[PDB]
Amino acid sequence: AYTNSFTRGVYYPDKVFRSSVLHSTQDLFLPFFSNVTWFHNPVLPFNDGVYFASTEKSNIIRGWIFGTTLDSKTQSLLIVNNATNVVIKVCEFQFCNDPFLGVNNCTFEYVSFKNLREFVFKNIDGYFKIYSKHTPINLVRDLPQGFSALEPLVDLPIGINITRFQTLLAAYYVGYLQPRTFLLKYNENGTITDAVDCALDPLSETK
Amino acid sequence: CTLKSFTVEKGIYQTSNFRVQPTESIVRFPNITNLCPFGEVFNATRFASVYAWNRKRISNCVADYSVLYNSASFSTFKCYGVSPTKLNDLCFTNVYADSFVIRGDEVRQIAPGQTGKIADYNYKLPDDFTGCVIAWNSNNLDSKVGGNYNYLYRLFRKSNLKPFERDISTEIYQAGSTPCNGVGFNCYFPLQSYGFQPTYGVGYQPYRVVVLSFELLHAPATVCGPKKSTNLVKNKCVNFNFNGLTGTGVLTESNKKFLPFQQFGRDIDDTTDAVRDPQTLEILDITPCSFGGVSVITPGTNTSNQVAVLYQGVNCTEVNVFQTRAGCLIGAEHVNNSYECDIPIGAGICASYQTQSIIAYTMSLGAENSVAYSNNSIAIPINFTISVTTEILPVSMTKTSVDCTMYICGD
Amino acid sequence: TMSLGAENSVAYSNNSIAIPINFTISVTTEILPVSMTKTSVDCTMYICGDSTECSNLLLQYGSFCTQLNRALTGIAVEQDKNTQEVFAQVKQIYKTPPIKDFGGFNFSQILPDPSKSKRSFIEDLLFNKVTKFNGLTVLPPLLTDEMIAQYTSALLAGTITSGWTFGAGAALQIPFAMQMAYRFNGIGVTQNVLYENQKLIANQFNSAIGKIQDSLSSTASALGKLQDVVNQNAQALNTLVKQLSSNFGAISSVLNDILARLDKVEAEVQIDRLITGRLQSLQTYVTQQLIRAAEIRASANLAATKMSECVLGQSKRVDFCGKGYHLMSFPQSAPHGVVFLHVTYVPAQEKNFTTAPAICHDGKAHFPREGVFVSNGTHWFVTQRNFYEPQIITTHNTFVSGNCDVVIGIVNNTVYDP
Amino acid sequence: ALGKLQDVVNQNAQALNTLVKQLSSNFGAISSVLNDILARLDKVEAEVQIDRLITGRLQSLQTYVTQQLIRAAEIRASANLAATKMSECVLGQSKRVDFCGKGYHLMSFPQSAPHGVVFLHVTYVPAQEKNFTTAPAICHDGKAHFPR
Amino acid sequence: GTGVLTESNKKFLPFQQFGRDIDDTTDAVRDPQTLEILDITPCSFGGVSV
Amino acid sequence: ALGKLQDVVNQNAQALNTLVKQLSSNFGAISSVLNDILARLDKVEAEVQ
Ligand SMILES: *[C@@H]1O[C@H](CO)[C@@H](O)[C@H](O)[C@H]1NC(C)=O
Ligand SMILES: *[C@@H]1O[C@H](CO)[C@@H](O)[C@H](O)[C@H]1NC(C)=O
Ligand SMILES: *[C@@H]1O[C@H](CO)[C@@H](O)[C@H](O)[C@H]1NC(C)=O
Ligand SMILES: *[C@@H]1O[C@H](CO)[C@@H](O)[C@H](O)[C@H]1NC(C)=O
Ligand SMILES: *[C@@H]1O[C@H](CO)[C@@H](O)[C@H](O)[C@H]1NC(C)=O
Ligand SMILES: *[C@@H]1O[C@H](CO)[C@@H](O)[C@H](O)[C@H]1NC(C)=O
Ligand SMILES: *[C@@H]1O[C@H](CO)[C@@H](O)[C@H](O)[C@H]1NC(C)=O
Ligand SMILES: *[C@@H]1O[C@H](CO)[C@@H](O)[C@H](O)[C@H]1NC(C)=O
Ligand SMILES: *[C@@H]1O[C@H](CO)[C@@H](O)[C@H](O)[C@H]1NC(C)=O
Ligand SMILES: *[C@@H]1O[C@H](CO)[C@@H](O)[C@H](O)[C@H]1NC(C)=O
Ligand SMILES: *[C@@H]1O[C@H](CO)[C@@H](O)[C@H](O)[C@H]1NC(C)=O
Ligand SMILES: *[C@@H]1O[C@H](CO)[C@@H](O)[C@H](O)[C@H]1NC(C)=O
Ligand SMILES: *[C@@H]1O[C@H](CO)[C@@H](O)[C@H](O)[C@H]1NC(C)=O
Ligand SMILES: *[C@@H]1O[C@H](CO)[C@@H](O)[C@H](O)[C@H]1NC(C)=O
Repeated sequence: AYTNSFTRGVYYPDKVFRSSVLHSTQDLFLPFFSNVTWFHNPVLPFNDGVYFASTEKSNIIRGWIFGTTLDSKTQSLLIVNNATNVVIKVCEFQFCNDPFLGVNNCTFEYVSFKNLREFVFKNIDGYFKIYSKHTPINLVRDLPQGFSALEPLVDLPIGINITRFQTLLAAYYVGYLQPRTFLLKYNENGTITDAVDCALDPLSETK
Repeated sequence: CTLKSFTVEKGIYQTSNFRVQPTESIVRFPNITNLCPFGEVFNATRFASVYAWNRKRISNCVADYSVLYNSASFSTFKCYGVSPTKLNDLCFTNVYADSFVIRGDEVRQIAPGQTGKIADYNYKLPDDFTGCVIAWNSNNLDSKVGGNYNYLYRLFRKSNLKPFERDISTEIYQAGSTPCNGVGFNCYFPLQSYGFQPTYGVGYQPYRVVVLSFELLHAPATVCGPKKSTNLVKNKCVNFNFNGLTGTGVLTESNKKFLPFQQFGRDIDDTTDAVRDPQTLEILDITPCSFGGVSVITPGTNTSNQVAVLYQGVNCTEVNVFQTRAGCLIGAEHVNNSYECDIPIGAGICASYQTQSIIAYTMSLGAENSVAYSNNSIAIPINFTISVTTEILPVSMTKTSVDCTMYICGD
Repeated sequence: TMSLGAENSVAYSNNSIAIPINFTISVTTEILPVSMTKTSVDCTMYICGDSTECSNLLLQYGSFCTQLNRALTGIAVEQDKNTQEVFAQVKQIYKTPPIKDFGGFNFSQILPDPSKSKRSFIEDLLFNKVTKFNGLTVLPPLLTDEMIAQYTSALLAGTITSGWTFGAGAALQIPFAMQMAYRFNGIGVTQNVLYENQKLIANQFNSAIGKIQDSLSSTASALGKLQDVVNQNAQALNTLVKQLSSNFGAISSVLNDILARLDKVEAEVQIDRLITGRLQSLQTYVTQQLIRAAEIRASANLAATKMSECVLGQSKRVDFCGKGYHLMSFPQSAPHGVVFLHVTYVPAQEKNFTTAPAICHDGKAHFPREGVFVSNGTHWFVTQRNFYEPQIITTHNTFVSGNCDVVIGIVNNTVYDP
Repeated sequence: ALGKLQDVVNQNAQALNTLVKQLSSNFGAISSVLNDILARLDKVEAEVQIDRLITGRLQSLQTYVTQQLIRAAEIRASANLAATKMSECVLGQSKRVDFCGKGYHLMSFPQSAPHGVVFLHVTYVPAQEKNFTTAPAICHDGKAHFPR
Repeated sequence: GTGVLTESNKKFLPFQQFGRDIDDTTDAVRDPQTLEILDITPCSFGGVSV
Repeated sequence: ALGKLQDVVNQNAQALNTLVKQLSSNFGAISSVLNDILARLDKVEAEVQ
């Protein structure tokens, strides 16, 4: 199954405050009106980066696995979130698609339908970034036509090679970032309020 | 001095830029106190083979680079995009220390934008490299009796390495139609060794290499030089340095609504408008100290040596004294009368030399008149005056021409 | 494919003339830019700013920063000259009487409102529709908008109370209806055509000023000629300031980062790439501002000529002071320019008549002294050519020249001898 | 009195004095004097020093020519205005307000000046006005009369 | 250099070896073997028109 | 008679011919041909030329 992303997946592109200005930026962004996949499970490719979103009510989704092999020979990144802690760990893990049946030469460790949770995963320069947003919505969870920007959670210097990922278990959406130029509307009190995807159509290229 | 003459005609002349100078100087570095683990690299037991170079990430420490660059031990200490003398004043988001051994002739290949066997098959630096390459002779350590074969390089590959690409693969290379087959004629095992012997000639002797790669982003620092922080000063004009962001301006308390991840702010022209203090959750607005043009208002020097001074756009609280909308005007007397404009100051103000001193006044547009209009009154001339008025028009310039070859190259 | 206009076969023949039965007073609007914003750039503060290291390198290039600052100063001082050439033409600040007995013509929308700057109602419509640390400075104009409004007020009060006379010497008063009768007489329409139609002519003028007020309140798109002078200067400055962020091949575009990272022998090599590129960036801007200032000077010289010839006079130059035969025009100020409200006579309801070059009386050819011979079916009359008023043919309305035999198209008719 | 003609002389002098002074600038070479560089250095290094002088002197001369092209168009506008004044004002009698001096124009006379022309504009200016009552028309035997 | 050389009446003080003018030009010189002051002038030049 | 119109046509042709002929100039580089510089020289030297 598939869905229209509308204008979802915009994020704050740098750690710089701006107000009452239009900023034009090139980065890995989810293209406007892009064709996102929908799911109940499987391992998926990661490409240049992932936009991910889910139905925040039943709280069944708890984390992710990222890597190449997902089972030995080389490291994989594991993320798990529960009521007391977010935990992030990097190891030569040998689990199947359910490390929570338990839970390996570890090299890094770190600790910290009514609602829509949105995430961006990106692996470039200073390696793995996470951005997110959590907001209330009307009961049809079909990626609403409004606008909001994802804010950085963490920025991890881990140096890992990622080509595939999988969810740890509700329904969820997946889309892929692309090298794209955006014009961002920072309105007042630091806040991004609108954007133009400059390559979407000739009118956006004119704007 | 501005006009390059001893005589000045009546007028208003631009002569200088006025500036407030900084009354104090500031350094503002993060709360960190432990020395960076450089000794874990420069005094390591051994480094890897150059095809398999070893990277350490350095963070969350003070880096006294003088401990490195003062030492006579280093047979090479080159920097790119920075000067080694200057590193103790800088701050970096991360530092990556890369380590390996190569022969003394090949150290030339460890530089930005090179081509060659080591540069393109073993360790490639980027074109816009910022960092330092540090190397020293290691024939006392890495060379051994009968030769040391623990040190290797890749001699053959399908394609050249990208900057900081790493490739430890042992797979057979193919130089012709011959399939690799785990072996042959025009097919090769791609890895080779120096075999370092303590009797080798100095170009074939081993050199240890450490490359330090520095990154400075739109981000916090985590490695800083040992330069001590000092007390913050506000509302004065100050010279400052926050995490290596050197500048000058008035620092104010400010109410910019920074989100928790934002480390500094920018104006509509990308100038840095505000910063977060690296020792407090305090947001400081950076405003430039007072500056602007200075214009001197003068009658002719044939008439008087008095002058008045206009500080353009400047406010008289922050430089007789009079606030025009053109700027603060000093040495000209304000007058409640109005006259024809003599020297034009701007926004309706003019100045003149009168009963004597320089005066400044609102200009008068002409004599006020009411025409005696009525629905049945005319007025008719009883007489006339034949008037002759001179009009002067320029028609031509001097017909200059220049031999551009003789102007430029002088025969 | 664009349309050039509707086709019109004109009904020409060797003996047909069309003459207008009636007229419309037309009030056309013309907008002209006169001056720019007086922006000036310090070449050393733009190229370097704070840095002594960059400043000492910039001295090796010699006169260029004095030559650029001299050129921008010449452009800035000329904007005050352009504004003096247009508005400061009146010798004395004339004022209207407190009693508005102008023969039924109503100037309330174009004279000052003293309750307010003391601008007119239309000058406030015109002022509403139009809308620091990099070495850039903006200087104020010499005349404030309140001083420009005092000049347009004096020019307008002189025009209404004294006709063209205030442009030729002292203002001599004349009743406004008698001034309008001489502006009619100046376009070849006889004076009685005003006095016999004075309430219609006054109502057509008052109505046409109401259409200007409504049009200027309705849309900003008319003032695009002034707004483009703001937009061209803004795009030039936005480009000049953006060019500070360019590397030009230096390690950074931030001069303080070069000075914080490198020692003199390396820093001076990187800084000279910024000096070279920033100097070329400023030389390009001053060159295009010198060429743009010459276009505004030409438009200020045109506006100064339109004020002398259209406002202080009555132009006979076709289409100089609006379409139709020019009666008079009125100046209204606008930000960076001037607006002329051109009052013109437009003939409105043509009728066809048979016509002849001359008539035969007692074997002699009579020609019309002023006007045209026209025939109303069976009868012959003489008329002024710009408004139908059929006079009887008489020995006073006509002059003789020789026999009937020479003229092509002459007609036999009686001449009355009073 | 002739400040317009003297201003055109002064601008051409300031432009040439600036062009000449720019021969004394280094532009980043080891000397501003082209004969020093060739008396001190061999071709391989002298070509580096000389190309800095070529680059700065060519930019100095392109700036002068561009400003003389812009200044000549301002003189051509004044010469086309002076040519129009001689036709309409000297060879005729102008009816254009302010074109040929203040007052109603009678005639004007040309006199030559260095790089310019002077027009002596002769005009009728009215004087000594007196009021009088006025009327648009007069009633005779019921007929309304207007002045010719 | 290249130029015409002539006598001059330039009043060089005892410490002055050469004179200058604003084109970066040496305008005059003291001869080192016989301390007279020489004017330097460009050899005659101009455009050619056909 | 029509020399004013032909002069305007000739000036625009001469300015374009001059603009295009300036592609053959070296400006101090080893060659005026952009591919030839990249064939002769390695990255850091070629980019200065
Ligand atoms: C693209 O979007 C349309 C409309 O939602 C959908 O039918 C189609 O299957 C999508 N195709 C792919 C390859 O995602
Ligand atoms: C899960 O919850 C337990 C509660 O005791 C806590 O110890 C742990 O840190 C949490 N996170 C993970 C990934 O186990
Ligand atoms: C990451 O791992 C995959 C495994 O198939 C490999 O193809 C790829 O070359 C690796 N990434 C990089 C940047 O080399
Ligand atoms: C931020 O700006 C928006 C503008 O709509 C306003 O609603 C909000 O109250 C502002 N926040 C603060 C802290 O003033
Ligand atoms: C920084 O260190 C000082 C003591 O040197 C301490 O009082 C202050 O709370 C620290 N601030 C932060 C943000 O760590
Ligand atoms: C000048 O500065 C003072 C102090 O801030 C202020 O009261 C005054 O209004 C200012 N005047 C102008 C014209 O800037
Ligand atoms: C007109 O003026 C002249 C001087 O210009 C004078 O001699 C003459 O008497 C005046 N005539 C009248 C009627 O005022
Ligand atoms: C002339 O036009 C006016 C309106 O402009 C109209 O009221 C009047 O009746 C017309 N007169 C004739 C003779 O057509
Ligand atoms: C003049 O016109 C205005 C606007 O229509 C009107 O309010 C005013 O009463 C008129 N004045 C006279 C004297 O008719
Ligand atoms: C004048 O005559 C022509 C030809 O008869 C006719 O087409 C036109 O409509 C007439 N115009 C008027 C105003 O009567
Ligand atoms: C004008 O012509 C009509 C016929 O078209 C005629 O009835 C009328 O009498 C003529 N006018 C005069 C004043 O005779
Ligand atoms: C005009 O009158 C003359 C003399 O009576 C006569 O010869 C001629 O034929 C007449 N022409 C017309 C058109 O009536
Ligand atoms: C005309 O009348 C007015 C008002 O009575 C008066 O001011 C003026 O002096 C009179 N004389 C002249 C020559 O204007
Ligand atoms: C040589 O040079 C000196 C310079 O002072 C001069 O006095 C002398 O006459 C010259 N000739 C000889 C033969 O010394």
